[PDB]
Amino acid sequence: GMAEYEDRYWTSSDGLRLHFRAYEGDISRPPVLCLPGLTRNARDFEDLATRLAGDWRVLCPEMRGRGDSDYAKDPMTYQPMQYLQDLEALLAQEGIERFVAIGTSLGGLLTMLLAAANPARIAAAVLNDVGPEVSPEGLERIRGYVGQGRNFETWMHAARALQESSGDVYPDWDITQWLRYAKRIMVLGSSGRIAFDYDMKIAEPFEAPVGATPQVDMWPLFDALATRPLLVLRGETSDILSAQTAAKMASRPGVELVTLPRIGHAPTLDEPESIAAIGRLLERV
Ligand SMILES: [Ca+2]
Ligand SMILES: [Ca+2]
Ligand SMILES: [Cl-]
Ligand SMILES: [Cl-]
Repeated sequence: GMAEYEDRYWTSSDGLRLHFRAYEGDISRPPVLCLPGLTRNARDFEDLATRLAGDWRVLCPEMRGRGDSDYAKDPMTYQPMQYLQDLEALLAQEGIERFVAIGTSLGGLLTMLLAAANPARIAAAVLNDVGPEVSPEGLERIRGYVGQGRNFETWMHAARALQESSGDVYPDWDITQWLRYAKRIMVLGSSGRIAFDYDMKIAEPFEAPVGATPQVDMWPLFDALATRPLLVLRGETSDILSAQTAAKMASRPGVELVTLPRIGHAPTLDEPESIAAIGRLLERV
C-alpha cells in the first residue's frame, strides 16, 4: 500500500540512528513536531498526522529505545536531558528554526524544555495531559508498568490485557479502539510474540526511577512556553494532570484549556474535540 509519510533518520551525538516519520506539507508554514510519551513512538500520531498533512509538514520522531530508533548500548542514556539533546540534534540537522510542538506527557515536558532555550522558536504548542505539577498517583503507576515485560500470542489477548489495566482511563472504548491502541504501542516481534515496542532496559533506574520529573519547580518552564500560543488538553479523569493544575495553567493569558470527557491520562488526539482544539491552536500560528 501507499503511506502518508516517508521514513527519515538523524544521528545522535553518541552515534545512534534515530527515526522520524515525515509527512509532506505546506513549506510556507512552520512544521509540526509531535513528541510522544515515555513508552511511546511515532504511531501515537498516525491518525493526527494524516489529518494535518498537506496543510502542514509533520515530523514524528521516536526517542532512542522506542520504535525504530536505535537502542542505546548504555541504558543510563535513557533520561530526559538526553532526549532533549537528541531533539536539538534533529532540529539542527534538519535546519528547523521555528516549529509547532505537540507533546504528550514526557513529550510535553520536552516541549517545555525546548521552549526554554528560546521561546520565540515555538510558533505555537499543545501540551497533552501534562503540566508543571505531576500527580504522584500517575507517577507510581508508571514506575509499576514500564519494562514489566508482558507479551502475548495474539492481538486480542494483548488488547484485553490493555483494557484490564487502562479500562478506567478509556471506559467507553469498544474493541476496535483497544486494538487500534494496542498496535500503536506494541509490535509483533522476532520471536512471534506481541510485546511493547521499546527497549525493556528503559526501566533501569540508574539515578532515579523511570518517569521521575526533573528536580526543579517546573512552573518557570511552563510559563516560558505560555508566552507563546498554547493549548492544554486534559483528560477529565487524568491521574497525571489535576483539574486544579490545569486551571492554573489556563489562567495565563492566551492559554486555552480543553478537557476531554470520560477519559484519563492521556487523550489520544483522535477525539473530535481534540482535533478541533488542535485546529484552533494551529490558526494562531
Ligand atoms: Ca532514570
Ligand atoms: Ca475560527
Ligand atoms: Cl497470549
Ligand atoms: Cl525518564
